[PDB]
Amino acid sequence: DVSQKIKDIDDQIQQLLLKQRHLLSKMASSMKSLKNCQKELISTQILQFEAQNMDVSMNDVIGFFNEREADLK
Amino acid sequence: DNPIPKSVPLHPKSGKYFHNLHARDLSNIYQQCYKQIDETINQLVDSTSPSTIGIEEQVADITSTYKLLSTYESESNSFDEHIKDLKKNFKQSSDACPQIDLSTWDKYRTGELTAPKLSELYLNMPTPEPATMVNNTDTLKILKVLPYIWNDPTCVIPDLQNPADEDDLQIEGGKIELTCPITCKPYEAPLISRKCNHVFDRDGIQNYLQGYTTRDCPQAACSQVVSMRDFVRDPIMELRCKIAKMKESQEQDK
Amino acid sequence: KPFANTKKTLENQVEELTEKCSLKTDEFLKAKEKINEIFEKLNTIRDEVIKKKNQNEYYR
Ligand SMILES: [Zn+2]
Repeated sequence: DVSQKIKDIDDQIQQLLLKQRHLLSKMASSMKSLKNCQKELISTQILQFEAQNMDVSMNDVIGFFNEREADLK
Repeated sequence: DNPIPKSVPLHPKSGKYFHNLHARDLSNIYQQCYKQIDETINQLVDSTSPSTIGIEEQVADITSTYKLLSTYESESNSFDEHIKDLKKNFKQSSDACPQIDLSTWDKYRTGELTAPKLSELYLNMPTPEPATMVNNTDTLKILKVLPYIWNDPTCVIPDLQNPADEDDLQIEGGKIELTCPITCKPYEAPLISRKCNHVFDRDGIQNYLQGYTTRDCPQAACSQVVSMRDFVRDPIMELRCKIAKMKESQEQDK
Repeated sequence: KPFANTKKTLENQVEELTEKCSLKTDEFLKAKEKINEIFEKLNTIRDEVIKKKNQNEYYR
């Protein structure tokens, strides 16, 4: 009857081989979601860089503006 | 009206922020995805229950995600290329613009002077697909062939330099030998040549080229001058022998 | 001066974008972690196969 254990364990192997194929599908899906986060991160960062670059520029000009006044008098 | 300009050039203090802009590297993750893929065909081949079905389904599923992942990767590689170019173009365009000052600031606001706007240049990138080459990845050939060699480890596979090409293979007649032409014994460490598609067992050419710099290819002394470096490991041939050995093994105990 | 108000609105937007980048970073690192959990589940399953195998190798 020991001829049966070789079949159940041989089937379990098959169920596990299937599960691998399913998880491999999830993995690819997961990758796609990762690429989206990566894309969204770089986008938000470029906006931040712009706004922040405009900010330090504003600081400069304001600094110069206040000079034409504090010296004008 | 228009209190703030449409754009201003790259400020010296923003140099480091601009420099650090890049899309997050995924090379390491893609690598593991492919490795995970590989390890799956191995266990598949090595643990699939007795044939008479081939494995055409399993292979179809795996190749489906493999190509998906590969489609994703190409987009990622393309993404970096575009980011880098767009940035290089921005920096050069930004560097020709006058710095911001009491006079300059009004000009950038009014439009007299115009600086490049990275956010817009970013949104308006090429965006084509695939834009790359149908790389002949070693792991793609195994998938293409696998179903055919499973049901017949000797079936003569004809020329394939562009796998993934949904089309059936021109399976010739007869059958190839799972035995090294320089040992006349079944393989155990198949090696394929790069400049010619001849496969010899490792100890075959290992001793054939042993003591020599560049001897002509053993097979009918095939013109191709060869060396050990020209011999890669043959996954396809190893698959064949692997399968044959499993068939012989399954013929005795089933 | 004539800037005070706009500049204020500008400083805040930069503050908001900064928190946004921080969020997208954690969101991105989170996704990275999700896929690593899948590499992990794939790896363990393979170990099971290797073991169920060795069992039959022994014939039981
Ligand atoms: Zn040759």
